[PDB]
Amino acid sequence: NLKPVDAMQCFDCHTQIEDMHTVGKHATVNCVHCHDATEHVETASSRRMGERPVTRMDLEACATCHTAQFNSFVEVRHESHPRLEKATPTSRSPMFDKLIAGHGFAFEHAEPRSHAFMLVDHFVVDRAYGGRFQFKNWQKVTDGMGAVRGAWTVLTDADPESSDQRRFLSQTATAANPVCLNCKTQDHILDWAYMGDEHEAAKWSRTSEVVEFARDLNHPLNCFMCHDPHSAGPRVVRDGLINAVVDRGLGTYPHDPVKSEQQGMTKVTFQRGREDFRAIGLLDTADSNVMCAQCHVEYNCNPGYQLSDGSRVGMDDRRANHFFWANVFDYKEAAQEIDFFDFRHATTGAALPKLQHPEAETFWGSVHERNGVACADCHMPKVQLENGKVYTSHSQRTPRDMMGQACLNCHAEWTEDQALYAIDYIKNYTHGKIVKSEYWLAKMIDLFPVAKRAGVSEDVLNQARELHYDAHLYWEWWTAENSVGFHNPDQARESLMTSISKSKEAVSLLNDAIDAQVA
Amino acid sequence: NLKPVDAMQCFDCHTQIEDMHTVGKHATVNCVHCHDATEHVETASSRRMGERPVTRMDLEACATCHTAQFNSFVEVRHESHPRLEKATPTSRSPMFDKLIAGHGFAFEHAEPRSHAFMLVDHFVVDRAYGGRFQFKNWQKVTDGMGAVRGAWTVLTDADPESSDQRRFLSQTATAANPVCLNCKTQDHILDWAYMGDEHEAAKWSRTSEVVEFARDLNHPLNCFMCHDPHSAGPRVVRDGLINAVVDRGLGTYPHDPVK
Amino acid sequence: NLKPVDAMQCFDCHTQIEDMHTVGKHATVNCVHCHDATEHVETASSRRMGERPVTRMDLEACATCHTAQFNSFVEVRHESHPRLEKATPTSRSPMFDKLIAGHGFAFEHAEPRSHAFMLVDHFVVDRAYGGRFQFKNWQKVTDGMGAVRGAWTVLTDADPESSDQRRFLSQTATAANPVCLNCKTQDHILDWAYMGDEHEAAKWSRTSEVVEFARDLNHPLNCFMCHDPHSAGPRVVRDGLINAVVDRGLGTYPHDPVKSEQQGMTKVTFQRGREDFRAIGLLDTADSNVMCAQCHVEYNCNPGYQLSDGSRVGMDDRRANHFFWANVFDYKEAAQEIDFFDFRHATTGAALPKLQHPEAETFWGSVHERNGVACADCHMPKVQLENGKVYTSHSQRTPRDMMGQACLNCHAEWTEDQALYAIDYIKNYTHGKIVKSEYWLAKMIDLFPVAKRAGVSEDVLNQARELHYDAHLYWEWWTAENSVGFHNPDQARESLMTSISKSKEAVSLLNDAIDAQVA
Ligand code: HEC
Ligand code: HEC
Ligand code: HEC
Ligand code: HEC
Ligand code: HEC
Ligand code: HEC
Ligand code: HEC
Ligand code: HEC
Ligand code: HEC
Ligand code: HEC
Ligand code: HEC
Ligand code: HEC
Ligand code: HEC
Ligand code: HEC
Ligand SMILES: O=S([O-])[O-]
Ligand SMILES: O=S([O-])[O-]
Ligand SMILES: O=S([O-])[O-]
Ligand SMILES: O=S([O-])[O-]
Ligand SMILES: O=S([O-])[O-]
Ligand SMILES: O=S([O-])[O-]
Ligand SMILES: O=S([O-])[O-]
Ligand SMILES: [Ca+2]
Ligand SMILES: [Ca+2]
Repeated sequence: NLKPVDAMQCFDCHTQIEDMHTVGKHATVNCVHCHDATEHVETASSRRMGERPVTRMDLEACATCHTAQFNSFVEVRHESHPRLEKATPTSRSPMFDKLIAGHGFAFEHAEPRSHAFMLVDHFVVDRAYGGRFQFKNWQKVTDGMGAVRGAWTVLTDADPESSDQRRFLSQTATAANPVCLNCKTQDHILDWAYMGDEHEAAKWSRTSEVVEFARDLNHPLNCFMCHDPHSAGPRVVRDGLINAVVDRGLGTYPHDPVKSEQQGMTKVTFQRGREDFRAIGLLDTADSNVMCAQCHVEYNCNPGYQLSDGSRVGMDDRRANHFFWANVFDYKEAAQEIDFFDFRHATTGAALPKLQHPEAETFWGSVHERNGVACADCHMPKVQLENGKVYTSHSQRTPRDMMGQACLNCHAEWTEDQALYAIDYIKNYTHGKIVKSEYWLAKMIDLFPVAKRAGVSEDVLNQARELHYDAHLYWEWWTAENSVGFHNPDQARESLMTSISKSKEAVSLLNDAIDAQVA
Repeated sequence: NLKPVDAMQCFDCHTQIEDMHTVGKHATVNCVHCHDATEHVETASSRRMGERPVTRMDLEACATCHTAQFNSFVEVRHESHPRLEKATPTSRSPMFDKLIAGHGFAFEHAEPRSHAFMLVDHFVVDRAYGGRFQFKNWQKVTDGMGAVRGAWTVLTDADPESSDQRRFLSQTATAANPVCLNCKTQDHILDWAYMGDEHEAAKWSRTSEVVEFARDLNHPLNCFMCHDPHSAGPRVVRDGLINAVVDRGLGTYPHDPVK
Repeated sequence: NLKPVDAMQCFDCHTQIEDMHTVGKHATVNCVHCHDATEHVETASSRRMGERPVTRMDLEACATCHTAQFNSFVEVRHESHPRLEKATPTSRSPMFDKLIAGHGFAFEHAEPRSHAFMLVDHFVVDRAYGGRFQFKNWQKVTDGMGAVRGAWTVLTDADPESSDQRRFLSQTATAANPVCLNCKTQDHILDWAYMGDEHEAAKWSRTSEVVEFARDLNHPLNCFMCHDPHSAGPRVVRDGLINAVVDRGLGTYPHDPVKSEQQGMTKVTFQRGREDFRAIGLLDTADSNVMCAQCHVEYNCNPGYQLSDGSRVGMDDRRANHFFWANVFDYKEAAQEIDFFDFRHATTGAALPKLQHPEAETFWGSVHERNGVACADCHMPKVQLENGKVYTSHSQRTPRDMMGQACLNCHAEWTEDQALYAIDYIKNYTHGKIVKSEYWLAKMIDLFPVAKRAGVSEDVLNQARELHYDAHLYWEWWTAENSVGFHNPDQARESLMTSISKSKEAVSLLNDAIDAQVA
C-alpha cells in the first residue's frame, strides 16, 4: 500500500511544481502516486539532483482514480481494420506504389487503428526497423490492454545482441529514428531535451541509436500528454508543436489572431544544472484542437535534402524535427522557408515532399472550426447517461460509433441516416477526385522514361519535375489526411483540382517534347 | 479546488483514525475530501470537540476517484417495474390483503426497484408517512440520479409547518419510525447512538419524531455502508447486525462455526 | 422396397470386400443398398465378371441412413458470392490478366462457392468446354440440391450431336480434360484405371474425349470419396494423392516422419482379369488433412511442356496427372524433377508454372498443423447441441459461420470479434503483399516489349525470363491459395517478399539494358 510523503520537503527545491500542484485540482494528490524519491531527498542539493528519483509513466498511475477515462481510452475498435495496406485498389491510394516510388512508405503504409496500438504498430510496421520487431505471435495483435501495459510485454526483438538498424527481411526499410517516438509515447519526457537537441542531461536525442531508444520505451499515448500531472490542467508536451506555436510566434490558430489570443499556449521550461532542458505548453482552455495537433499534423521526423543544392539534411539538423504548421496552400512556402524536401521520385527524379496526416492544418478555416467546434466534439464526446455522473469519452474514434453525441445533438434537423449520408457525399466526392488525381499523376510519371529514351532535353524534364512537386503535394495531402475531405470539403476539392491541372500541364509538356523528338 | 490539511495534527487526538488511515489503501487520501475541520482544529482539545467539523455523506465524495463504481450503482433498471403492488393476482401474493389484514402493509406493499430509489420510496409509500411526502410531480419517479443527489431535491412535504405523523389521505398509514431509516441511508451515522438508544450526544434516536428525522436525511445507500472511508477496508455499519453477530455472539454464519 | 441379398454368395469371389465389410461398421448394411447384382451372380465366374452389376454412386444411397450428414453437405452458403471473377480490383488478383496472359485462366477464374456446385461449375466455366454447357436457364444457379441429384438435371449441351472440344462463344477456352473430373466427382471410380493410364478394363482414361466423358458423370463430391462404403472406415480414392504418398514414398506428412507413421495410408488394389486396375488409400485415422488433400492441392491436370527442351507434354503422359506434394519453397525443385512447366507468358515469353489452390501443402508446418489441428476442426466441426446426438457438420465452409465451434472452444481467451480481428490482421497484411507483388510483376512484364523494341539482347531477356519464373511462383501460390495467408502467415510473408525481390531484380536488369541501348 502507498505511504504519503511530505510534499513541503520537495517544494523547498521545486518551486514551479509547488506553484502548479498547490493551486490545481491535484492539490490533494500526493507525490507518491507517481514518484519514488526517498533516496533523491536524502542526496539532492538545491542545484544538484543526487540520486535520480523514479517517475512512473504507466497509464495505470492515473487509472486508479480515473478508471472511466482509462477504460474508454484502452477499448479496441475491432471495426477499425488492422494492418490494412493503403496501396490497394480497395483502400485510400490505389496507385500509391507508382506515385511514392523512391520513398520508404512504399515498403508498407497501413490505415490507422485504435490508439492503444500506436507504439507497437510503430515498432512492427515493415518500413520502420527492417522487420527487427514482431508481436510474440500472430495472436497478440488483438491485445490492446497488453500493448498499453508495455510494448515489450507483447513484442520480440530478432537480435537482442545488436543495436544497429538493418533489414531482417528483404522487403523492409529502416525509416525509424528517435524523432518518430515523440508521437507514439512520452515515456522519454525526462530523458530528451527540447527538440531532441544534444544536451548533457539528455540520455536520448535526434542522433541516438533508435533500436536502443526503442528498447527503453513502453507505453502509448501517456495520459499526461494532454493533462499536466501536477496542476491537472490542459497542456501539450510535444516539442515541435511548442516550437511552432510559441517560439516561431505562429499562434495556436495561425489564421485567426483573436482565437489565438483567447485560446493560447504558455511555454513552461524546466532546467538541468540551471540550463534550459525540457518544456511544456500550458493551454488557456481545454482545447482538443491543439492537444490532438501534438501528432495529427504534417511534420518532418526524418532526414531529407535541401531544395537549394540537394545536399543531405541529417538527423543532427534541427529541421529533422519540425512542425510546418501550414495548410496545404501554404505548405510549399513553408518547405522553401526551411530549404527542405523529402525524397527524389524513383522514376521522374523530381524532388518531392512527403505528407503526414495533416488533420489539424486541414481543419483550420473549415465550417466547423469557424463555428468553434473542436476534434473532441466529434471524436471524444461527453457520455450521455440516463442516470450517471457525466465524463468525457476517451475512445478517440470515428463519430459513426456515437452519432447521437458526436453529431445529432448539434444537428437536430437530421436522423442518424441523414448525417451519415452527408458524410458519405463528401467522402465519395473527395475520393473520386483523389482517384482522378492519381490517374493523371500516373500518366505523367509513365511519360518520364518515354521522354528520357526519346532524347527529350533536361530543361524540359526539369520543367516537368517542378510541376511534379505541385501535382504531388496537392494530391498526397488528401491520401495522408484521414477524413477523406470531411474536415474541409471545399479545400480538398480546390487542392485536388489543382493537382489534376498540374499533372495535365506536365503531360502536355512531355507529350509535345516526345513528339518533337520523333519528327 | 480542495486544499489538503495537515492530517498529522488530526492524529494527535484521533488515534483510531490514525491506525486505520495510515495502514490502508486510503493512506494518501487527504481528510479534506470528506471533512471541513478548520474551526474544529482551532477550538478542540483531546477532551472537547469544540466547533463541530462538517462531514460529507454524499456519494459524490467517493465518485470523484471511483466514477465507475458510482455510475454502476446509480443506473436505473427500467425493467424492474416501479410501484407494483404485491397484493394483486399477477404479483407475489394474490391473497395478501386477506392474510395480512390488521397489519400496516395492507395499505401498500410494492415490489422492490433499483437501489437509487430506496430512501425516496421509503418516504412516499402509502404505509409510511400518511401520504405526507410525494415526488414533486409524477415525472420525477424516473430520476435515479436526482434521488441520489438528495431526496429533498425530488420530493415535497404536504405540510412543512407540522412535524406529527398523521394521515393526509384516507388509505394511508403512519408506520415509519426512526429505525426504518437505518436500512435506507447512513447520513445520520454521526448523530445516532448504537441501536438508537437515548444518548446525550445523539440528535436522533428510536423515540425521535420521524418526520423531523426524515427532513434531515438525503442520500440512499451511502458508499461507506460497506467500505470504511479511512482504511478503505470491508465493513458493516448497521447496528442491528453488529448486535446479532458480535454482542449476542451468534457469529457471521450461525450454522458454520469454522466459516 | 429393397430386398436383401445373401452376401455369402458374393464373398466366395470377393474376398477383399469380405475382409472389409464383415469387420467394419457397415457389417449389417446389405449389398442391395448400393448394388444390383442379380444377373452378375447368375453369370460371373471366379475370374470373369459376366454381366456387369449396377453400382449406385448417388449421394442419396448414403442419405437414407445418414440424413444429417447429407443435409449439412448439400446446404448452399448464399454468402459465398457466385461466379465472382478473381481478375477484378475488388477480388483476389487485380492484375491477374496481365500476369497470367498466355494461360487459359485468363478466360475466366471465379472464386470458389459451395461444394454442391463443384461438378456443374467445372462444366460451365468459360475456360473449360468452350461454352458448350450452360445451366438450363439463369434461375438454376441457385439449385444445390438439383446439382447433387445430377449435373444433367440442371445443365444443357449446345450440341448433343458432336463430341469434340470447340468454342461455342468467342471468349472461351477448352482447357477441360478427363484428369480434371477426378477432383469434381468419382462417379467414374469403376471405369478409370489408376492414374488414368490406358487399360483394357477402363472405359475412360487421360486420353478420352472429355465431352463424352462429361456426359457420363453426374454427382459432385461423392460421400465415398472419404469413407469406404464397405468398412465405413476413413480413406482417400484420388489416384494422384495415393501416388505421391505411397508410390513415391513421400508420406502423408512429408516434413514429419513420425506423424507420417502415426497417421499413414495403406494402398489397397483391385484387379480386372487378374491385372492391377484401381486403388484406394485406407487411412490409419480419420485424418481430414489427407482427405481434403484429394483436391485442395497443387497439381498437374493438363498438358504442358518440358523445361529441358520445350517439347509438348500431352495428356497421354503420366505427368498430365500429377500431385507435386511440395510446399512453395520446394515446388521449383519438384517441377524440375518431372521436367515440366505449364505455359509461356504471352508478353515476356517466360516459361511459367500454373499454381492450383495449394491449401494442404501450405498448411504443413504452420502453427495449427504442428499442434495437431486439421482442416475439419475449422471447416467441418462437430455440431454443439444443448440436447441431441452429436454428429460432424459436413458443410465445409468458412469458420466465420460457426466461430463458437471452429475457433472459440480452443481459443477461450477470445470473443468472436477478437478472433475475427486476428484473421483479418493476417488476411489484410498478406493481401497488401499480394497487391505489391502484382505491382512489381506488372512493372517487369511491361518492360519486356520496351526492351525487345530497344534491341536488348536475348541473353538479357532470358536472364529476366528466369527471374520471371520465380517472381511468378512466389506470388501466384498466394492468389491460388484460398486462405489469403491465414493457413501459414509467416510462409506467405517470406514468399511474397521473395516475389517482390525477384521482380525488382528483373526490373533493374531490364532498365539498365534498355538505357545502355539508348546511349
Ligand atoms: C533540494 C535538496 C531538492 C529536494 C528537497 C527535492 N528535490 Fe527533486 N530535484 C532536485 C534537483 C536539483 C533536480 C534536478 C533538476 C533541477 O530542478 O535542478 C531534481 C529533479 C527531480 C525530478 C526529475 C528527475 C528526472 O528524471 O529528471 C523529480 C521527478 C523530482 N526531483 C522529484 C522530487 C520529489 C517528489 C521530491 C519530494 C519527495 C523532491 N524532488 C525533493 C532537488 C530537490
Ligand atoms: C487519485 C489519488 C488521483 C490520481 C492518481 C490521479 N488523479 Fe486526476 N484527479 C483526481 C481528483 C480528486 C480530481 C478533482 C476532481 C474534481 O472534479 O474535483 C482530479 C482531476 C483531474 C482532471 C480534471 C482537472 C480539471 O481542471 O478539470 C484531470 C484532467 C486529471 N485529474 C488527470 C489525471 C492524470 C492524467 C493522472 C495520471 C498522471 C491523474 N489525474 C491521476 C484524483 C486523481
Ligand atoms: C507526429 C507528428 C508523428 C510522427 C513524428 C510520427 N508519426 Fe506515425 N503516426 C502519426 C499519426 C497521427 C498516425 C495515425 C494517422 C495515420 O495517418 O496513420 C500515425 C500512424 C503511424 C503508423 C500506423 C499506420 C501506418 O502507416 O502503417 C505507423 C506504423 C507509424 N505511424 C510509424 C511511424 C514512423 C516509422 C515514424 C518516424 C519515421 C513516425 N510514425 C512518426 C503521427 C506521427
Ligand atoms: C500522438 C501521441 C497522438 C495524439 C496526441 C493523438 N493521436 Fe490519434 N492517432 C495517433 C496514432 C499514432 C494513431 C494510429 C495508431 C495505430 O496503431 O495505428 C492514431 C489514430 C487515431 C484515430 C483512428 C482510430 C481508429 O479507430 O482507427 C483517430 C480517430 C484519432 N487518432 C483521433 C485523435 C484525436 C481526436 C486526438 C486528440 C483528442 C488524437 N487522435 C490525438 C497519434 C496520436
Ligand atoms: C489528449 C489527446 C488527451 C489524452 C492523452 C488524455 N485526455 Fe483526458 N481529456 C482530454 C480532453 C479533450 C478532455 C475534456 C476536456 C473538456 O473539458 O472538454 C479530457 C478530460 C479528462 C478528465 C476530466 C473529467 C472528464 O471530463 O472526463 C479526466 C479525469 C481525464 N481526461 C483523464 C485522462 C486519463 C486517465 C488519460 C489517460 C488514459 C487521459 N485523460 C488522456 C484529452 C486527453
Ligand atoms: C481520491 C482522492 C479518492 C477518494 C475521494 C476516494 N477514494 Fe477510495 N481509493 C482511492 C485510491 C488511490 C485507492 C487504492 C487503489 C488501488 O487499488 O491501489 C482506493 C481504494 C478504495 C477501495 C479498495 C480498497 C481495498 O481493496 O482494500 C475501496 C473499497 C474504496 N477506495 C472506497 C472508497 C469510498 C467508499 C470512498 C468515499 C467515502 C472513496 N474510496 C473515496 C482513492 C480515492
Ligand atoms: C406536449 C404536447 C406533451 C405531450 C405530447 C406529452 N407531454 Fe407529458 N407533460 C407535458 C407538460 C407541459 C407537462 C407538465 C410539465 C411540468 O413540469 O409542469 C407534462 C407532464 C407529464 C407527466 C406528469 C403528470 C403529473 O400529473 O405530475 C407525466 C407522467 C408525463 N407528462 C408523461 C408523458 C407521456 C408518457 C407522454 C406520451 C404518452 C407525454 N407525457 C406526452 C407535455 C407533453
Ligand atoms: C464369382 C462367381 C462371383 C460372384 C459370386 C460375385 N462376383 Fe462380383 N465380380 C466377380 C468378378 C470376376 C468381377 C470382375 C472383377 C474381379 O474381381 O475379378 C466382379 C466384379 C464386381 C463388381 C465391380 C463391377 C464393375 O463395374 O467394375 C461389383 C460391384 C461386384 N462384382 C459385386 C458383387 C456382388 C454384390 C455380389 C453378390 C450379390 C457378387 N459380386 C458376387 C465375381 C463374382
Ligand atoms: C443404412 C442401411 C446405412 C447405409 C445406406 C449407409 N450407412 Fe453408414 N452407417 C450405418 C450404420 C448402422 C453405422 C454404424 C453407426 C454406429 O456408430 O455404430 C454407419 C457408420 C458409418 C460411418 C462411421 C464409421 C466409423 O468407423 O466411425 C460412416 C463414415 C458411414 N457410415 C458412411 C456411409 C457412407 C459414405 C454411405 C453411403 C456410401 C453409408 N454410410 C450408407 C448405416 C448405413
Ligand atoms: C484436384 C487436384 C483438382 C483438379 C484436377 C481440378 N480442380 Fe478445379 N478445383 C479444385 C479445387 C480444390 C477448387 C476450389 C478452390 C479454388 O481455388 O477455386 C476448384 C475450383 C474449380 C472451379 C471453380 C472456381 C473457378 O476457377 O472458376 C472451376 C470452374 C474448376 N475448378 C474447373 C476445373 C478445370 C477446368 C479443371 C481441369 C483443367 C479442374 N478444375 C481440375 C480442385 C481441382
Ligand atoms: C474434390 C472432390 C474436393 C474435396 C475432397 C474437397 N474439396 Fe473443397 N472444394 C472443391 C471444389 C471443386 C470447390 C469449389 C466448388 C465450386 O463449385 O466453386 C471447393 C470449395 C471449398 C470451400 C469453399 C466453400 C464456399 O462456401 O465457398 C471450402 C471451405 C472447402 N472447399 C473446404 C474443403 C475441406 C475442409 C475439405 C476436406 C473436408 C474439402 N474442401 C474437400 C473440391 C474439393
Ligand atoms: C412476374 C411478374 C415476375 C417477376 C415480378 C419476377 N420474375 Fe423472374 N421470371 C419470371 C418468369 C415467367 C421467368 C421465366 C421462367 C421460365 O422458366 O421460363 C423469369 C425468369 C427469371 C430469371 C432467369 C432469366 C434468364 O435469363 O434465364 C431470373 C434470374 C429471375 N427471373 C429472377 C428474378 C428476380 C431477381 C426478380 C425480382 C427482381 C424477378 N425475377 C421478378 C417472372 C417474374
Ligand atoms: C471428405 C472430404 C468427406 C466427405 C466427402 C464425406 N465425409 Fe463424412 N466425414 C468426414 C470427416 C472428417 C468426418 C469426421 C471423422 C471424425 O471422426 O472426426 C466424417 C464423419 C462422418 C460420419 C460419422 C458420424 C459423424 O461424425 O457425423 C458419417 C456417418 C459421415 N461422415 C457420412 C457422410 C456422408 C453421408 C457423406 C456424403 C453426403 C460424407 N460423409 C462425405 C469427411 C467426409
Ligand atoms: C484447437 C483445435 C484450435 C483451433 C480449433 C483453433 N486454434 Fe488457433 N491456435 C491453437 C493453438 C494450440 C495455437 C498456438 C498457441 C500458442 O501460443 O502456441 C494457435 C494459434 C493461433 C494463431 C497464431 C498463429 C501464428 O502463426 O502465430 C492465430 C492467429 C489463431 N490461432 C487463430 C485461430 C482462429 C481464427 C481459429 C478459428 C478459425 C483458430 N485459431 C482455431 C489452437 C486452435
Ligand atoms: O519546480 S521545478 O522547476 O523544479
Ligand atoms: O515558421 S517558419 O518555419 O515558417
Ligand atoms: O508515419 S507516421 O507519421 O504516419
Ligand atoms: O480516532 S478516533 O477514535 O477519535
Ligand atoms: O474383393 S475384391 O478384391 O474382389
Ligand atoms: O516425387 S517426385 O516427383 O519428387
Ligand atoms: O481449376 S481448378 O484446379 O481450380
Ligand atoms: Ca512530412
Ligand atoms: Ca499446377
